[PDB]
Amino acid sequence: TSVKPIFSRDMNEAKRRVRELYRAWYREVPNTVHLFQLDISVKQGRDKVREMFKKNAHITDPRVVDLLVIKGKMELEETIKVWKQRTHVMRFFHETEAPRPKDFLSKFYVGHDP
Amino acid sequence: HPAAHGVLRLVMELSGEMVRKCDPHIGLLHRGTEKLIEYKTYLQALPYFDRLDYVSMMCNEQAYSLAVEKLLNIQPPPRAQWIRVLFGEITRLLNHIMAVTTHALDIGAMTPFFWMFEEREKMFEFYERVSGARMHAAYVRPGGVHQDLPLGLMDDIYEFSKNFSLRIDELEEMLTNNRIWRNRTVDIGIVTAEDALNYGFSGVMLRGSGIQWDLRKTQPYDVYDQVEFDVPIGSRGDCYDRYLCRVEEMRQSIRIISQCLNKMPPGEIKVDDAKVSPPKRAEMKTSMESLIHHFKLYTEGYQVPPGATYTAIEAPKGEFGVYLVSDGSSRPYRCKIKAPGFAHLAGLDKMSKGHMLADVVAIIGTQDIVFGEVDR
Amino acid sequence: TYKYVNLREPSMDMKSVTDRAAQTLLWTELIRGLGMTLSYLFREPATINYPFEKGPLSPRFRGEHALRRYPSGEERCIACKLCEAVCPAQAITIEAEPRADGSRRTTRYDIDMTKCIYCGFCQEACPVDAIVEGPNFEFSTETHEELLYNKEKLLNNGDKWEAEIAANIQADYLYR
Amino acid sequence: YRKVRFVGRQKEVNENFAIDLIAEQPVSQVGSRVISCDGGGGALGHPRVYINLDKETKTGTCGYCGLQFRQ
Amino acid sequence: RFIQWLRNWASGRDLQAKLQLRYQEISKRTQPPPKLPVGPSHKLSNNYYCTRDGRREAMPPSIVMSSSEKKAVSPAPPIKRWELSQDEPY
Amino acid sequence: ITVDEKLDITTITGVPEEHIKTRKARIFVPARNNMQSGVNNTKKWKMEFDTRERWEN
Amino acid sequence: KKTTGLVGLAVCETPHERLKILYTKILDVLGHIPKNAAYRKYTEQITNEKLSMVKAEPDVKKLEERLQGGQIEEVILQAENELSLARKMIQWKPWEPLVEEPPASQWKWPI
Amino acid sequence: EDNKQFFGRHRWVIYTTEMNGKNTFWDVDGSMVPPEWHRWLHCMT
Amino acid sequence: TRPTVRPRNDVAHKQLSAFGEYVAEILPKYVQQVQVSCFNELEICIHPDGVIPVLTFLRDHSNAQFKSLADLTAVDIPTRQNRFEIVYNLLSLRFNSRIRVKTYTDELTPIESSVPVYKAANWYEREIWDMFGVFFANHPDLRRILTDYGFEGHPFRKDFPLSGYVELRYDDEVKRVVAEPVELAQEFRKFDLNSPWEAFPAYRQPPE
Ligand code: SF4
Ligand code: SF4
Repeated sequence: TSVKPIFSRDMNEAKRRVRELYRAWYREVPNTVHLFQLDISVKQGRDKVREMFKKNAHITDPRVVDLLVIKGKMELEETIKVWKQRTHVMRFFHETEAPRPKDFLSKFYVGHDP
Repeated sequence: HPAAHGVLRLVMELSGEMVRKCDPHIGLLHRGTEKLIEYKTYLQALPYFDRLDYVSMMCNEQAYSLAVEKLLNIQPPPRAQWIRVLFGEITRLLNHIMAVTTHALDIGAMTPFFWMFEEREKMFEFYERVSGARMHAAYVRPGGVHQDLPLGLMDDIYEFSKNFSLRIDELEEMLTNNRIWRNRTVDIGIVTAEDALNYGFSGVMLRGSGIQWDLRKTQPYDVYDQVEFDVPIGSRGDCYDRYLCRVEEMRQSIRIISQCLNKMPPGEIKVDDAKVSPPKRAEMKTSMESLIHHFKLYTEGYQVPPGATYTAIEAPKGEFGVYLVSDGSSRPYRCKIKAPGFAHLAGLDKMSKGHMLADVVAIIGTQDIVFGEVDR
Repeated sequence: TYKYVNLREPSMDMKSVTDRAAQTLLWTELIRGLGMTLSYLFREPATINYPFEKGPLSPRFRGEHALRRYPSGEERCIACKLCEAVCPAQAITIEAEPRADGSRRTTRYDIDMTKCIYCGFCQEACPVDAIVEGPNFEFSTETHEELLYNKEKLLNNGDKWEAEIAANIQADYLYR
Repeated sequence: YRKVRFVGRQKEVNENFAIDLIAEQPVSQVGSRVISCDGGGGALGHPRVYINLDKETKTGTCGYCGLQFRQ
Repeated sequence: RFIQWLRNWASGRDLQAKLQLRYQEISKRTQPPPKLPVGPSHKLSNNYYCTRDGRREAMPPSIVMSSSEKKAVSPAPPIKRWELSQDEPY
Repeated sequence: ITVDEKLDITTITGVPEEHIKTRKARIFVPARNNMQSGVNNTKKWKMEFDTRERWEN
Repeated sequence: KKTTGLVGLAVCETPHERLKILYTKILDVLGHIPKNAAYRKYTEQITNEKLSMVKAEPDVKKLEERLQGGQIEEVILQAENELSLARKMIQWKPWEPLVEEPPASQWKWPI
Repeated sequence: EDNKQFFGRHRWVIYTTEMNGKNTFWDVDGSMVPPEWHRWLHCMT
Repeated sequence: TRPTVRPRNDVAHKQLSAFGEYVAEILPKYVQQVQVSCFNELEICIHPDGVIPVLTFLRDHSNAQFKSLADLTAVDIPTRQNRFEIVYNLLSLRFNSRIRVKTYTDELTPIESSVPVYKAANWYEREIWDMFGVFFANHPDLRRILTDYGFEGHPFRKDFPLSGYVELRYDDEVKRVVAEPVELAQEFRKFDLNSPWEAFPAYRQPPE
């Protein structure tokens, strides 16, 4: 498709990029974990980062892989600074929300027709 | 406390004293408007224009009701408009009673507030007697004024106006040449440039700065043409010459309210053609044709032809837009509102670099930034 | 047209410049107003002494709701489902179902009193002229379980004063 | 099951009922063919609607009005 | 008296325009029944819809679009300046 | 100018959540409510999704 | 005059030859563009007719009318920049024919 | 009611004791006025 | 017709035919359509290439000033196959007129910032990145305005169900204010207002 790409060209400089800002996240999880005075096992903070970057795996295209970045490149602005107050962060790890069954026969006794 | 009846959070990196940096975060009041006005009809969705700002009430809706009558090719009848000057130019006595005071409550004084709001009350009756409610009152419509005003008000407007130029002389001896105030504001936050235009600012922080233009006499509204007034102007671009417009702009209004009580001709109020106005309660209640245009007019709306407009007015603190697409049928399509607060606060970061921190509290007050409006 | 404000020049002569050096250094201004324009306290205060005295209003005022009934009562509402359909906020909720004789009336009628934005759009769409915004600011109870209204809260709240209401409309109905 | 909410709260309900309060009316008569039903006083009440009473004995009270009406 | 002109020793003098209007010189009530007239082509035997026509007006007129001694025509004449508007313009 | 022709079937991902693959939309011409004869409610091909449970509160 | 009027400017100084530099400066540079696109046929045509009024009458005051700018000192800044486009105008190439008509049904409003 | 020598503080009221199942005096709210005076005390007419 | 019908004025409609005739004359590399709104306003349909270019011509000239940028906005239309839209809106202080500049786009195709031309598109471009998702390159800054820090949906486009996907509520089980999926107390009734018969003959869509 003819439209100018954003940053990358095909898939390599692109997949050099996603490798890159990983470390900015990987090098800085914990400085926050003492800064907000939020308490968690610092390794959790390194599981989620690696839990997300493995999530969107099937992407076939440039200008998508550049699009996601422009989001991801942002967040390091807010989080590495303090523009969030504890409660824009911890929302990643959902503490309160009761589990979903996701199995079959556990559904059939609770809830209609999902 | 210095929120000016609003909730902003601004962040500055100051250099040891001087600010030299500011980058505010708006978006605390967003509420999700223009996504919700594609989903409502034309007469049903009116108030969400009245609730936009808190201070000017009938001056909003004067800027919507004029952006619809266009697409309909219809004008109000003569006694319509000459209301919309009397209320339209009476709420310029509101935002200029507020922005001289609840600005100068930050400068720390007490009385110029507790001294005035004795009076800003005597006005709020006149919203209640005319139609219903304390502040937000939905009165103007696409067809000119809703319903006529009682027997009265013209001995309560006259009786009240001839008392008023004194009150505005208790905000003068108490302010202008009082030194501790003159020194809190002169040569403070001066934007004299042709950036003060390049940003596209609206009225005051224009007209008080030199460059000379106003949308009341360069464009007509609704008979605004037939009354005479002079647009005060400032010398140097600082704040204390954006204050001095807002006194000599409260002493112009009492000319028009005094000039507009003499002329109001008898006549109907609603637009006559009745497809866009409902009928009375004598007519819808006997003849036949007066339901099918009162009972299809309270479910779907008018039918307002397709095609896009724009429009503008002079609202007490600056312009007000409506960019109203319409798709050719009853519910609208984008209704995009612009009010200042995307200019007058686009230009803080610029304006203030090189003065202290205890100025930046008293810079804001002169733009008259009032939020929930930046729902723009 | 125009005007020019703050465009002036000092005179620069020794008859003047004393008058501006008898000002800075002797404070001949700045005691002019706030030595005086402040006092000027000798005016009668303006206060509406509240628990007893009360302030003005007008016959077109808006407020707590009601449902009238004619002389011997019909529950004037016919459930034509309008005051429901012009409502911007969508407070109103109506469920009709044919009453025993065969004249239609309501069953559930609920004005939420939090959502209602006080238009004056539900006073002005009712053709049989039932539902009417009362002029009493009686309100403020302590539980949000409450302000939601049912039908049979309204009627009383609108038969508690009909000497208030039935004498306003006959001032106001000649205009609209 | 549901009934435990108004316990001690005294349960506002409507002392009068209009389910039928109508039948106590002295059902009128005219001596003519068709009539004008505008009720409750001029310009407060249902829109004017004309009904025909010719049956034998019945009437018709228009259904806005409810008030038992006939010849 | 001794407190009457000591209110008049400052701010000039007023004694006519006074903040509280509380005393007389107001409007009383709505005594009269009014009658609001309906003028604007409200009558019969002539007024005919399709001459009064508020709506039903055409689509935006096009101009040359895809598929000469010009004076450099400006959208309109330029603005002439304003007066200085004798009031006390300085 | 960087024209750089290529072909990749356009798709977009991540903005909604699980409602990408769960549902089936539908594209249909509205049928004209038959209680009236007005033929102008036709003429635009809309789309509308599957309906899931509404319960009672 | 001592007041520049519209504030942000300052009066310096020379009238009647300060323009004549720039129009002449416009006319020469402007010619380097190919002669087909009307841009020269217009961008120049306003300048010559403009310059005819310049030469010559006093005071600067009566140079104001018939040449509609703002005040003279501003008319320079009117004539200042009209260059700064021209000497770009060769960078990107307007005169060339049209490129990429939209996909043949796009601007049709009632959907 | 005063002599018509004031505006807005000219019309006033007095509460006394135990209207309807009520605490005695020093409890005074202002929803007590009979639903007639809303056509008088409020200066609506 | 006169009494209730808005009286028209012709003069304004003759010139804005001319002055807009020839800005399809001198920049044909870009402008692909132009027309005159029956109310005397102009709409210039421009390819997405010229944005910085065309304005810059509109930025300065002696025949068209257009210094004052008033309103940038957007519209998002499905079944236009290139979703969104821009509309610039510019006032020329000397000549008293409004001329609007329409430029289409998609989500993926970038558009180039107008920021060096006017410094008042600084905010109006930060916003749109939040709402619709259009991505403006080479912008001195790109961030999040008007919206919270959590909205990953870009609301005002036509796929966001009005109530967003997460209501908020505070619970004391710990000490935060946390976010649970949206559960309403009333359906948000959907009424249906669109009446038949096609009351407008002039706009009559093609016969087909
Ligand atoms: S009052 Fe008018 S609107 Fe409200 S229900 Fe009875 S009839 Fe329908
Ligand atoms: S009062 Fe205002 S809000 Fe409540 S229903 Fe009537 S109109 Fe809708």
